Amino acid sequence: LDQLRQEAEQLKNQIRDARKACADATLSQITNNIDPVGRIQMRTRRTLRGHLAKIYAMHWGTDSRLLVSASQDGKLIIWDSYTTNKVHAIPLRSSWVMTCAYAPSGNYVACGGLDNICSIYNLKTREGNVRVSRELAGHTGYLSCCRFLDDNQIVTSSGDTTCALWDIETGQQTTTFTGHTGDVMSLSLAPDTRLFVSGACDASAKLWDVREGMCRQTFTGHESDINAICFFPNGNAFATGSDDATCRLFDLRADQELMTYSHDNIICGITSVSFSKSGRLLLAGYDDFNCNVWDALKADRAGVLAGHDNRVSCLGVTDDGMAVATGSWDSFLKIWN
Amino acid sequence: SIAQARKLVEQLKMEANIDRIKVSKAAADLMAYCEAHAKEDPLLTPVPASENPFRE
Amino acid sequence: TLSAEDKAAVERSKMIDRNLREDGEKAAREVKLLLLGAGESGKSTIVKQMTGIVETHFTFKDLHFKMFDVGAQRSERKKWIHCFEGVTAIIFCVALSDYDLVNRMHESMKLFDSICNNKWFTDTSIILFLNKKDLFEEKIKKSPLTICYPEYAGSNTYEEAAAYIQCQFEDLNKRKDTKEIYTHFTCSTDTKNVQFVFDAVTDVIIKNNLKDCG
Amino acid sequence: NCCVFRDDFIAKVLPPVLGLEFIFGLLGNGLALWIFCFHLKSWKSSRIFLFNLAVADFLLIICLPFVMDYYVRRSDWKFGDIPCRLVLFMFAMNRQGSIIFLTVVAVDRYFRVVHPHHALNKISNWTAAIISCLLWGITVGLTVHLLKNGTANVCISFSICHTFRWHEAMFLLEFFLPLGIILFCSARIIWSLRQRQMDRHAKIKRAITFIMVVAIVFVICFLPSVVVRIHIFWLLHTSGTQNCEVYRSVDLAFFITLSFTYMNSMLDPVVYYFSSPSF
Amino acid sequence: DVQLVESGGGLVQPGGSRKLSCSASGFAFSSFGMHWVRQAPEKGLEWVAYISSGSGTIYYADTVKGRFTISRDDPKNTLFLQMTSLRSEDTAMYYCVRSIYYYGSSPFDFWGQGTTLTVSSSDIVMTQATSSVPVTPGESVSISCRSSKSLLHSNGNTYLYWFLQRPGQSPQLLIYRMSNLASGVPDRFSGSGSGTAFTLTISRLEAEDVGVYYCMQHLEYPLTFGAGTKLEL
Ligand SMILES: CC(C)n1nnc2cc(C(=O)O)ccc21
Repeated sequence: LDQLRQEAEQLKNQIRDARKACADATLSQITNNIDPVGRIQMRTRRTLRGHLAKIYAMHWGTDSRLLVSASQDGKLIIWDSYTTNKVHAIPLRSSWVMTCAYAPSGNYVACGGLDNICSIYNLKTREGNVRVSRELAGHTGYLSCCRFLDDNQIVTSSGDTTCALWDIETGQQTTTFTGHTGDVMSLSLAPDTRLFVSGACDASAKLWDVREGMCRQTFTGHESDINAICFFPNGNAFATGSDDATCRLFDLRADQELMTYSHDNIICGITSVSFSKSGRLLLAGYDDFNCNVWDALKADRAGVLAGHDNRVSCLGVTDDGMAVATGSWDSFLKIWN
Repeated sequence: SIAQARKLVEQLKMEANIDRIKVSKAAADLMAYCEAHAKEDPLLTPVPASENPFRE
Repeated sequence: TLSAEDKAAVERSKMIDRNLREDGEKAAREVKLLLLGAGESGKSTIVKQMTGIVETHFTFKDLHFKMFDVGAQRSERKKWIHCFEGVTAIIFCVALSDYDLVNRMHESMKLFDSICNNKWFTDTSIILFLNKKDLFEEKIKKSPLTICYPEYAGSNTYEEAAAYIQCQFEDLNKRKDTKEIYTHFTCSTDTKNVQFVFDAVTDVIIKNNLKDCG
Repeated sequence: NCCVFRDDFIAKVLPPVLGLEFIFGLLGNGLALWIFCFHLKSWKSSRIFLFNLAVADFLLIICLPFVMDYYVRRSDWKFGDIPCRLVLFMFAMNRQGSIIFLTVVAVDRYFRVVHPHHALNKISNWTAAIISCLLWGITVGLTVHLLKNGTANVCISFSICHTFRWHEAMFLLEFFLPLGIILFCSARIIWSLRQRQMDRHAKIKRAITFIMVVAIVFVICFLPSVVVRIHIFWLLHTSGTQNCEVYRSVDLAFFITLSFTYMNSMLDPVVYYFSSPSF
Repeated sequence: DVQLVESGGGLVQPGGSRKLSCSASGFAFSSFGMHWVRQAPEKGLEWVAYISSGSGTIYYADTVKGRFTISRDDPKNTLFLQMTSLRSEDTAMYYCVRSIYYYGSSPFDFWGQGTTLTVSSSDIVMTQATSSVPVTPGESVSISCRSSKSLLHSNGNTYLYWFLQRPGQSPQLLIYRMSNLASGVPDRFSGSGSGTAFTLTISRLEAEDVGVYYCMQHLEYPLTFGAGTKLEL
């Protein structure tokens, strides 16, 4: 009985020793000669209004012009970022929404949250109205994040400490990913789309495989819940935002942490993390009413996106890298540039 | 709990059997990618107001 | 300036804004009540007197109440509790008879300490509900309260404790300045529980109105 | 008719103190209007009405600098051919706006703390602006009607002449009705909030002192004008005119009362930082 | 299914009045703008009137300004056009067209069956020089419709639409915004061009594509249709 636990502990020690062996000059030693990105001043080009509650999620369409925002008001507004128009106002059934996702094709938006139901709304109906195409059920806990794969497969992360890949047409759990301990608070998909990483509240992140269906790698090094996660554009690294004010950028190939983006002036948690088009800049939705954008190669803070009157809950960067929407608990989106 | 322990041990073995590259090479690749694509980052280098869609 | 399509799109945006404003006004006219509990404590009884989130819409005295029974959640409370930052009250059912059962009142008191002192609810009143009065009286007659509260000294008869459990629930409120933990023994009461809820919610609404107004 | 007036030593000594009080009220009104710069975090119907009262104060607070025509001590006005014709309207506008907005805030408080679940307490901010503009229009209405330059001295004119026509009764009613509304609202607020429900909190106590202060300031500031006008009407009815020493003393008393009526401007910004989160 | 049926036709004496009504059926009428397009017994189409979503702003053609009245009844899901003082030239068969306007939408998506009416006895001038052109099946054809004003707005959109009408059939949309194919249309059709110069391109023209092809501006709201190019043989 205890022999299995002893073998597991020995394997964990061996893995830690192997990682230590692969360790070398840190990212600071490599990118020490690189010049700093310089001060980044960023103006609120647009300020979308219309929500009557706290925004909990946002996502940029593939066209980088349309974004869908979910708020505890119960509404799923689809904005037109260029002109601050509202294309649609979906009346979500359950007002407790905590995620949203814009399908790559632009024909679907997903919403979920405390209802434990992932609803797949439709946008290109012949009747000119948004009709719930399918309401996925099966998660025994609050839904945290959902992301479309191409158009029919959608992966979800819920509070039952499991991630699942669905089949929208069938409405059944095609593959279930298990192995986490705490609530899986956030999810992110690799650009290659055959891999994705999830950050659970047990202070650990895992590298899942959509195809075969098991945790390829396990990453640790945090000290609190991982409230957000995002892939590096090259699809070989990801960054996690913990509750201890520490964005950490890991690597898939080396299976190690590279930096710990921390500052003593920050003592508040993290809500969202997203890179830039090249990944040189890494944003972060700190809950102390502002978002701090840091250089992802020297860990130096390089600008502050202040201007929100409450906690910055959701943050996202466009596909072309022309803007960074930040949705705060104040009922206001805000597109920066 | 024996099945859970066996599953955890198998998962640990699977996650330890993977070959890991040197961290220096990964850092070099990251820096190279960032330098190569820094040209196409409007987020980093402020784009001219003519080409900025959010004029606003 | 704007082409025809752009003008019609702005028309659609104005219509969407009008619908959003109307629905927001309708929602604000309603009153939201989070309902916590220790589990089995008697939330069923009070919810009868009126997967995931189990809502309940009941109206009284031309006021639309919304009770969000959240006992079905099994995840960690710290992550989703901030969703209820805006509720005007927190009904908190507690099983009085459970003092000798298994020590469940210690768990209930721990939950009360977690909820009342939570950073998210520094200004939301707690409508404490003490029910199962008949069973509590029968048990108190059978056995004293020293099983769960050895520090108590008294005749160990009902109402001789002077709602001793109620006292221990009230003093658990650390921030007594910015909230009031209303208590009310929930017997059959001839449908007076809804009345107590109404007075408590009205008091909270008055406090909110005065706080907003200058 | 009028007999003009005399014995202006008091009107040359004390109204300077009135002007000093007006400058202090101007500072207070600037602090109250500073919400556009600092206290702009959130705007609600009560905040809208309080800012309206601040604007009504600031109108006279800036009209006092408009009283800068060099020498003015007792009866020596200059450069007022129309200037002071507008100044009189500005002063009447300030007084009427103060009265109307005091009544508005009192009624708003009554609705907020007596009928809590009422649609009026959740009026949209745009509706607040619309109703604010409506009240402003009513105030400019009355003011004009009541007012409708070179009379003897370049600027001296008021109701000293007794034209009867019972318009003085109209002005007295236009004062009493706000007083009745405010007294009724305050009494209902206190009685309901304290008797029916316990509400022993410090916040509740402070909100009680607000309405007490508002009622006291209103009565203390505006009752003397009402009583002196009533006395003037009674003297018009009894013995008529030409005993102008008596109405001269009455006019001196009315100037003294008017000193407090415009000291209401300096007393107004008390409410800000006496019952609202400020500083 | 979405279907638009309009009624209110029949012979009417000149100078009289007549009400024409459209009957919506299951396409969320209340959030759909509606147009009225007329077809002369031998000539091409011509815009008549328009009512926005929620009975908001409303426009008319110069030829029928004041004379005609258009109204909608959302609860009844029915669209009314009230005509007064019908003239001899007013004879035409009237089509009932829906259109929804938002980013990426497809205005003029569906066309009603049409109501035949007979009467007893700015303004960007689009042009279709080619009146007709025969073509054998399996070949590629190109129809050019030159405009008289720059249709490329500052937003980058080119507000040109292409409609194909089968013989004795209600016209249907083919391409909107000069490049975006309609939903359900075959991929053979393709539009291109530039400001003041457009040319629809169809490759491997199969059967059932013969008919009059119309081009349409949407910049200046007094819309104008093309003369219409017919495909034969
Ligand atoms: C400020 C200075 C010009 N001043 N002195 N007495 C005054 C009386 C009035 C008045 O009755 O409206 C206005 C201004 C007065």
